[PDB]
Amino acid sequence: DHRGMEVAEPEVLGVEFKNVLPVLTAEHRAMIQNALDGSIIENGNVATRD
Amino acid sequence: QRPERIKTTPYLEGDVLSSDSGPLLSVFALQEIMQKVRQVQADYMTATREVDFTVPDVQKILDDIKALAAEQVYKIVKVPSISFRHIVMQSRDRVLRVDTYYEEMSQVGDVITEDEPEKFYSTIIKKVRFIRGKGSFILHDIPTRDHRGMEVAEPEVLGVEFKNVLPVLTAEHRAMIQNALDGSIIENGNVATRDVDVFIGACSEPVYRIYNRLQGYIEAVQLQELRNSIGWLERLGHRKRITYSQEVLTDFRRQDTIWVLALQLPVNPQVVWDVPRSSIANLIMNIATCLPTGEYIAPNPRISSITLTQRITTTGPFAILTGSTPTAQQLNDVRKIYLALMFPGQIILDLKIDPGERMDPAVRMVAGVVGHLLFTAGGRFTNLTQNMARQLDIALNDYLLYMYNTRVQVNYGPTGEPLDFQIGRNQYDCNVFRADFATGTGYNGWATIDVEYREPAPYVHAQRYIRYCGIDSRELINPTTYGIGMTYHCYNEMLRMLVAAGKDSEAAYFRSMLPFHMVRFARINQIINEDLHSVFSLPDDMFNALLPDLIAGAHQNADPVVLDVSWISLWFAFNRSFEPTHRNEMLEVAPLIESVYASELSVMKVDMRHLSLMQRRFPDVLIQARPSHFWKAVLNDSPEAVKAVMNLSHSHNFINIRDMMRWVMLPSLQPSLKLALEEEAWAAANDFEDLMLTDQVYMHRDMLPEPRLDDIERFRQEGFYYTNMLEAPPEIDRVVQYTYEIARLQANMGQFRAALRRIMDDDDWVRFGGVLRTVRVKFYDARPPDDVLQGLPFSYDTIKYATETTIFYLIYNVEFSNTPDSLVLINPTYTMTKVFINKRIVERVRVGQILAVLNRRFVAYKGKMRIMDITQSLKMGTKLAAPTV
Repeated sequence: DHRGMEVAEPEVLGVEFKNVLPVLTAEHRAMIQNALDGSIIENGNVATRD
Repeated sequence: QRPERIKTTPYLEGDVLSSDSGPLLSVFALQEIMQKVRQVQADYMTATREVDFTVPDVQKILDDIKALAAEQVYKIVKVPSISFRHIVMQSRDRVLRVDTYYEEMSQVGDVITEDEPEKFYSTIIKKVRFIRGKGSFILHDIPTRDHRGMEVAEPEVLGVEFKNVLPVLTAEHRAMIQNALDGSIIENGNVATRDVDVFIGACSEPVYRIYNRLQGYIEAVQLQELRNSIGWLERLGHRKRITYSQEVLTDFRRQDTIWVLALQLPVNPQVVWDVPRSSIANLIMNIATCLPTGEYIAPNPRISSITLTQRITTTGPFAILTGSTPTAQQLNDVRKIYLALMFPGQIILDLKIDPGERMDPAVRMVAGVVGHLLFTAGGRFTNLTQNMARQLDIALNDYLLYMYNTRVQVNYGPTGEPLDFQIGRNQYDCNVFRADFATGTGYNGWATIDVEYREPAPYVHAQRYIRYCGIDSRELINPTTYGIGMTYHCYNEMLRMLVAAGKDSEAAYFRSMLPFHMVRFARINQIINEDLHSVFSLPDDMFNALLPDLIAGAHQNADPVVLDVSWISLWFAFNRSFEPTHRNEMLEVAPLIESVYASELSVMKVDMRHLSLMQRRFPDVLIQARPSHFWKAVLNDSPEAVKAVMNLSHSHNFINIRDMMRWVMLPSLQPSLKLALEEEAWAAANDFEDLMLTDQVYMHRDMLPEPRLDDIERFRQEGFYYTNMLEAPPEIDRVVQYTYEIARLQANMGQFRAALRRIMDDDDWVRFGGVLRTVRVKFYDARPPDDVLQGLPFSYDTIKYATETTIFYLIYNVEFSNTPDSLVLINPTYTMTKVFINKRIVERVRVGQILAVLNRRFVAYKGKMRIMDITQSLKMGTKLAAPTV
């Protein structure tokens, strides 16, 4: 959760980039850290389910 | 003892076969639902979270709910809490008074952090219950004394502790404190027969608000609010037909006793029926507290057999089915049927297809005829699923066509549905016995009005009166027709087509059982709408839509529990009656259970309705706040017996975030003493300085005061002290406003420590607001440690923004052997963190205004007054002398 909306974890994305995060600089570390709070989970519907 | 339980003719007298009870079927119904999900989850490849379906002890829960009605939210003391302490300094004309409530409030909850929102939610809920627990007393039998003819109050019951400032006074000051101490007189104390002692005390403000509301509850809730509760219980005993005593209740209050009543008897049933996914938990509670203890009864053995001389005897048609016995499994399925008839729409049935059994084919064919005149698939409710209505027609379709006598003619129709022909000589149309759930054509309720409405019920939400097969329960004491003409419509058409189908010997067996069969349904109608009438029954706006949602196949929040019976259990359920003998053991303590459990839910809902607004008021501390976090924070500080009622059907694992939020928004409450006291704790906790946790924490570089002392006695009388407690916030200029998001972005790039240095070198301020901080108060006499001096509002681990922040009070201690320029150093000591609170916690007050704090008014019952409790006397079976007009 983040500010009252569900956000998917970075493991459920199809990208593995844990080997990239140690080498990033300061202006680039917060860029990916802010970008992971934009993967908002929508509560859709299929055949009156959730 | 009942006129409907008088047998004169020997027709309704058979053998006692079995017996059920209240708490036997309730554990059995819970065992059978959870055995269905553990069967099919272990037969197919499922994928879900591992949850165990254990059956609890339903009897042990009700003995804990009834034990909850014996507690006391209030308490009785003689002396109130102290609420004000003093600290004597090196001076002898000025001291400083410390409010002990704001000292104690700091050490209640955990340290508030910005990472864990579940601990913050539990922090507020422990500080709120601390206010209710500290401000609920009655002040029975306070001590007094006499002075100048007056009766002044004792210095013990005053909320001031000042016994340490006595020896540091002069002779001109001990008289003024003593004369002001003897001014706290008792109002009109010289008259006798008062029954109350009233004076002027002193206490903190949030503790005083709870004291006035608890006294204000005893101000009004008295005999008339007791007379309404027992007056309502007569309208429930009049419907359930209990037996009263000869003894009555007079409304004579003794002059010495004071009654305290914490519960109200008309329970608002919308509180109970709003718990999310509790449509199975309320059924089990309904059986475990209202179902009578009965015993089945077989029909008379002379019904199916007539003996003429000695060997000339008449043979019954179903002789092999009468000479059978139920096994261990096929007797539980009889209890599954009679649990689906007493609760009409709530429990429906199915077929239980298994290949382990091996029966005659004639058992199935006779179980379609019995099922078509025992159950009900009418237009108002149903006892069976839309599948078993189909499988009970192919059973009847194979019965009418399998003719073992000479064949009667049969004209099939154009379609291919079952029960579509015109059997017999007179050509009875057999199409009407196919099921049709909009009119109910094959089963009971065909031409019968089976649910009616009468005079208004005691419980306001369940007004209906169930009438199986058109038999009002008054027909057993004041009948309508003769012995022969006891007939309803669905049974009457089954007999006039079994004659047409050539089976005129099987029509004779069902015609002679018809006065027995209707008397069974007169007993069931006496148990449904007269004994099973509680809060846990289904309200009308849920019951009237149970059928057309099953047809349309929509999502419903009261899905019927689907049990499953065998094939031969249709026949064994035909030959029983369930004649009740004793009523339930806790039928008389039933309204007190349902008024405690529905009242603690009102404490749970209000405690969530205030915590749910905590995110929008401070969105920087509750960043990771999911609305299940404050669900756990109220359920942990809740009575353990109430939580066991909500989770009988294991509903605490299948509940999502748009269901536990909709229950919070639903308006329904039950007023009690705890709810009327918890609400005034929350109304006095919206300031958030009564919780001692703030957000306006400034930061300013400042020097410790190093005063030059020239006269030891003159400097001692000043009472010099330093503190970082700001008496007023700074100006609107000369301050910068950092937030949480700005101070964390600058700390990632390393530009934050170079930004605080420029503002501190400019001799300005900086506010770290936005987040909340737990604050403590400390007192020191020597030099404090450097972690208290140089404590910053932020810290590292890439920053920690909600660091715990203390307030200190440095009291300077000197002596005669000090140099006049002793404690002047070469490099100063810098203190940074300053906190504004807008609450007069510690103020330096002189001796002349010590007793200027008594401004609250207390009353006190005398020693001859008594405090009894009458909430345990809300039992059902008691009559009062002058009833309610």
